[PDB]
Amino acid sequence: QIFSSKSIEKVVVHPLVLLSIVDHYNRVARDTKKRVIGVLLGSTFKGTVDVTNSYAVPFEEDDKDSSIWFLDHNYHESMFSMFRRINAKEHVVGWYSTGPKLRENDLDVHRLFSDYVPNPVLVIIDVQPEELGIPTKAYYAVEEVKENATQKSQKVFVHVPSEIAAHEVEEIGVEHLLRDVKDTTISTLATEVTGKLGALKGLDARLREIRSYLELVIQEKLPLNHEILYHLQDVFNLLPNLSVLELVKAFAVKTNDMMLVIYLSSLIRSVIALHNLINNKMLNKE
Amino acid sequence: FNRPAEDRTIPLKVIAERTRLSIEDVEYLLMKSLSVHLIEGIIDQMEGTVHVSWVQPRVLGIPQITSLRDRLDSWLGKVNTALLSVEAETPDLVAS
Amino acid sequence: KKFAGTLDQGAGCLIIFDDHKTEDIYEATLDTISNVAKVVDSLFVRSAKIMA
Amino acid sequence: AASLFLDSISTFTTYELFPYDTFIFYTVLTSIISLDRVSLKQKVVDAPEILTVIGKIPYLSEFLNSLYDCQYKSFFSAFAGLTEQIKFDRYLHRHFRYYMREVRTVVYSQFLESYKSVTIEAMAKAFGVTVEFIDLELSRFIAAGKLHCKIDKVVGVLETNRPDAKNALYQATIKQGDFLLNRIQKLSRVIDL
Amino acid sequence: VMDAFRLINPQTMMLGQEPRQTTSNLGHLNKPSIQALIHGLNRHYYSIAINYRKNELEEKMLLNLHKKKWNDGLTLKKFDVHSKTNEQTVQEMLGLAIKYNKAVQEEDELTPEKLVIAKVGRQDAKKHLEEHVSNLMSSNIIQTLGTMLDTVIF
Amino acid sequence: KIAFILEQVRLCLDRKDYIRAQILSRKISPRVFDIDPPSLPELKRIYYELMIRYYKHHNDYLEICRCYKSIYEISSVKEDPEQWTPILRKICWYLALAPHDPMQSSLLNSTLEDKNLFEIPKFKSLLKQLVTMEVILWTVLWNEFESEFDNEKNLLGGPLGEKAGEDLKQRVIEHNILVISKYYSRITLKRLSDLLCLSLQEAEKHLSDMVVSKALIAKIDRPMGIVCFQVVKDSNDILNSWSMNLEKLLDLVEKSCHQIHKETMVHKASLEV
Repeated sequence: QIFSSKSIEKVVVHPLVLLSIVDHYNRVARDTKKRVIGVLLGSTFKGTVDVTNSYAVPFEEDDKDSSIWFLDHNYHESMFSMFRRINAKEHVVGWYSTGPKLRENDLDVHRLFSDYVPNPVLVIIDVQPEELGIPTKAYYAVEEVKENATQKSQKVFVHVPSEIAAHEVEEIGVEHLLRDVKDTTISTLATEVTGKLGALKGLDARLREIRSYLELVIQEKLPLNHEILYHLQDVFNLLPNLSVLELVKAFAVKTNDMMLVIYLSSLIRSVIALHNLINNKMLNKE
Repeated sequence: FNRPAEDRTIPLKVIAERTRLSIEDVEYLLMKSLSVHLIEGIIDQMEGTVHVSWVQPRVLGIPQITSLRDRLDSWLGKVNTALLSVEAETPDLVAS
Repeated sequence: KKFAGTLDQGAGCLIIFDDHKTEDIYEATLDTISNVAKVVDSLFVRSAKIMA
Repeated sequence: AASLFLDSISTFTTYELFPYDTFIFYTVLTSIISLDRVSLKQKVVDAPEILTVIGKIPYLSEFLNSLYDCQYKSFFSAFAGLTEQIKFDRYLHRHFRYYMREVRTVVYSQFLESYKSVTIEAMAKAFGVTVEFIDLELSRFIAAGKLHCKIDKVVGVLETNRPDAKNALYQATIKQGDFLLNRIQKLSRVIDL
Repeated sequence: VMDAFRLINPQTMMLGQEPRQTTSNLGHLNKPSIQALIHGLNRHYYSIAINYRKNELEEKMLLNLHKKKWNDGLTLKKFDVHSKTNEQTVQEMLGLAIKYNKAVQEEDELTPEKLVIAKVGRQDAKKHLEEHVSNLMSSNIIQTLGTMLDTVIF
Repeated sequence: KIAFILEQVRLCLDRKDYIRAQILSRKISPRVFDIDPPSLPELKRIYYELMIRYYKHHNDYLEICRCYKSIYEISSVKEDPEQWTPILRKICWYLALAPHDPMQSSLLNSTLEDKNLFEIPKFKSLLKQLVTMEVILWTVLWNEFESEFDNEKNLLGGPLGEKAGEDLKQRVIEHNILVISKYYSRITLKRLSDLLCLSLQEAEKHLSDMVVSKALIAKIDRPMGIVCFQVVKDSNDILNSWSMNLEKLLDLVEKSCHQIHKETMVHKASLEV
């Protein structure tokens, strides 16, 4: 009964936020490897963080001393007041980071920021995404009490699902921006086959990465957090036997049924297409 | 734990010899360690076999890491042959 | 032909053996047969038209 | 044919069919093929209609009820009478050979579905005489792909099985799928030159 | 729907002079709104042609927005529900087929296309047939891909 | 009004006119007592006390169990042990005396959660032994609780009933058999007769009723003495589980999927100092 702080179930990240963050990175870090930081504004409902608006909050971090990081609260609270005046519905929800990876001082940023929100969310956005997927990864700090006595309670960032949805107005603007590229005529299969194939490129590469890390453990360079190795062993344990015989007949039956339904569909399309071809011959002769 | 997940059926006899313990009492122990939420599974008396849906995940070392190395290389090869089959099938079919 | 059941000649062996599986497939074949019959109807009619 | 069975139950006697008993008997020869015995309990309601009309018929009353009363041996005796009458009758004489071979296979499998396996020398003295007559007849129907059982020969027994309604239901689909594609492929060659 | 406007100096208007000099035809590309023509366009003010400056990184992130989760192709439909949808759609194809057979048969030599557009058999048996076969094929065959690419890789 | 109709149902029960007693007791909607202001909490007390007697005639161990909770929920009873002490004890049996039911299963769950049942550890074992999916050998449980059962003959409410000992004998059978089916799919009737401490015919009979009662789906092969507890799965029933397993495997790896780079992300940062 101690965890009275509503756990953050999911975070919804909308385009305007990403566009603002990208423009911030460009203006502040087009030609430097410095990261740009800011504050996330919105409303939290039923464990879901609606990240509606965000604004630039200038950031420095010494290229020599990562522990040192120039961000200040004057403009922060000034903008809280000013934006809340503009839109009283919104309130601060988190602080965003523009980069591929976390840094240790992200923890102290989260600590300082939680004074403004009891449950703040850290969102890492890769301004130059190379991977095929959502460019946002959500985090919230959890005080994990390790079973080892010699270490004090350490705050560890725990991943939360992050999703991208666009309001009707944002959806309208996005399509208006994406007409020169986007595809709506794709028959659903092309999309689904592409997604499955991309997923296969994902899982097999993930297995290869685990294998690389296992060879690493063999050499004796990197150990592993008991929990994640536990998870890999769990995945292997839940492996169903693909050589299950009655299960094989189950495959055969479903395959026959589905493919003969497809056979129905092909027959009916034959009917209609031949009908229309004959009508075309009629219209051509007349 | 020693057995893979593909052979979570085990005769009650082998359980007895490993446990040196009687058929009735082996079954007693099985239903007890299935009841405590320690395990989840089914047991078939006709042939006297135990279908456990009971598998755990922890406690292993460098040798199991190398074994998973071999297994991951194997499944990388399997994915490779699947992808190569797809890529060899595509040219005659996407060019239409 | 009520509830399933069928004892052996004298060995006591019921032959009740069945499953419940309404199949899209049979209705599907009926659809195809009717539609193809009407396709042939249209073909013959419009062929009569071309020869005219 | 069985459709107009109830239709004849309610119709009338025209110049063509002045004898109601004759129209009544006609609606019975097609019913014993078209419907099974839950519908033959519907046909026993038709047999209360027969106590009304086929009660004047000693032949057809004995012929229909012998299938229902499981009087298997006397069933063939009047079946020989009807099939001979079916030959000399108009409009059944195009298909009199198709009738009895469907009535044989309906009289066989009704008895055989009533056991996992009965010996082949029991059906002589109770169902129809001639052991080797039963032998050559059951051999040509299992080979015809119907009458789901499997006969043994030298331990002198007939064994049945039970298949699902999947393989046999798949069989009639692949006939019609080939037949309709035979129709449309031949059509599309004829039109457009 | 957005537009930009700036005012036309009333002194220039009273002089009868054209408020601006046009060396380029871009300003006339967009036909003005007859409302604006009612609301004083080109008498008190004028429109300004609008274009959009777009950064390439903004376009990459914008494209990323509509990218579905790569796992969504993995989320296979429950076999029972999928089969029931197949069943229902097959029965719908039966109904549309019989309706369409009547429609093709009832069609007379003087078939009125205008009347058919206003009212056709079951809305339009052909169109529903086509859409239903398309959706049925798509659903069945995507389920196909899903189940079996899982079979290979899992 | 309520007191008068309560005297009425009391007299009807004394006359053994149970049908009229039910027809009248249905009139009193329990909501009238729950209206915040013999007095109501005492009128409360007798109300269920009468129905317990009425239901006690019908062997409705299920409903009788709910009666005592409401007697239990009396603040005055809750406050002083001398009343909630025996009544919770009585609650322990009626839950056990009630047959296996979904509402019965849930009320056990609520009953275990109570702070009070901790003070009654020995009977807490029962409600745990029946909640926890333990196959209970009858002898080990009964021998201890023959004495505690007999003691209830002297407590408020009268004896639990002569038939209760034999009727309780079923719930452990019902309790174990549910565990059996869940941990046994195909059990030898011999071994079931063994594991049910009963004969083959009784062991089979306790099963035959349960498929008759729909309490479990199973099939006995007396010619083989084989009890198969598994519903005949259609290929789709087989498959539905299969892809469901994989969809988890896909999700499982997809959880291990992101779990691996993150450590690469966290670890490589630790190597940057």
